[PDB]
Amino acid sequence: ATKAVCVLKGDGPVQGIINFEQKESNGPVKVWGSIKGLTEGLHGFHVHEFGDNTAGCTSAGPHFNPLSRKHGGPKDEERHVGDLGNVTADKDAVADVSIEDSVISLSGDHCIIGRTLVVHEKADDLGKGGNEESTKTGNAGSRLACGVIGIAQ
Amino acid sequence: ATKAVCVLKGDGPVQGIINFEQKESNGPVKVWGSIKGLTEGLHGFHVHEFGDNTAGCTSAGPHFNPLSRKHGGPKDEERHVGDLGNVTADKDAVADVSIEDSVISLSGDHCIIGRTLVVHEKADDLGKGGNEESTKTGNAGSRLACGVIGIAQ
Repeated sequence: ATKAVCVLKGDGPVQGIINFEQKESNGPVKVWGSIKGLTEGLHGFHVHEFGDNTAGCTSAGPHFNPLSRKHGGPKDEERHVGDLGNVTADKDAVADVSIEDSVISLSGDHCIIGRTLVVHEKADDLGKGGNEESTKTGNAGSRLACGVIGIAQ
Repeated sequence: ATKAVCVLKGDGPVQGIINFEQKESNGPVKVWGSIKGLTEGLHGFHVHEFGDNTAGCTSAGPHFNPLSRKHGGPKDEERHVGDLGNVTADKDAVADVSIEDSVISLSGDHCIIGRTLVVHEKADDLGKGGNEESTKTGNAGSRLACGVIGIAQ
């Protein structure tokens, strides 16, 4: 019955709080929060490898992928453990997040504690942008805000 | 051969970067970094329970103590897993940290990843302070800066 949390922060107006809960071992992780300061639309929403924030979101590393799969979307079999796809900002720059992934984990093989959550500038083509990059980051662009995923009460 | 890192930040001028390395499982954790913005002198230096930073350093919780023991110094048998004692700011407000604890861990029973590192306003009486509070928090005072301990490369 583990829970985690993450405070997203960046140079920009982008900022938010995201919550993680995984009622059962191995079970799904419910992900929910709110983010403001985003352009209206879709933004790449990924768990990168390191909880390193010494050089800002830059130092977070690549998508978190214990598995050396290519990029992809949440529902894709070939995907990074950390591709949570995209989040949607309404007309008031507010993305209201409610996700439920079964690849990520708050414990065990794909534990994401101590790692960084990043919301990207533009959307994640899920690997359908027709160029090498689309198969790497799904062409997400600059990292607007991040935060180390820490253990909540 | 696991490594971790933490970026300390607070409302004040206090800020810094702290590094964790634990070459062997169960082995000691080498702790080192620099902190600036501190009054010259000694400051309480503790790992608190939660990587929750939603309400700033406030939301970090109590000293991290899986043990349910009494507060104390790093060199005590009776101490919290997270009492790293104190750090020392020179005449230029710079504390240069080099510690080596064997109670904390980057893996296993006393894992501290996903948790918050806090440097306090005043010093940690080490329990030798004369009042119950001394033996709850070594009377450290307001929390000047913190950061969730994340996984480094």
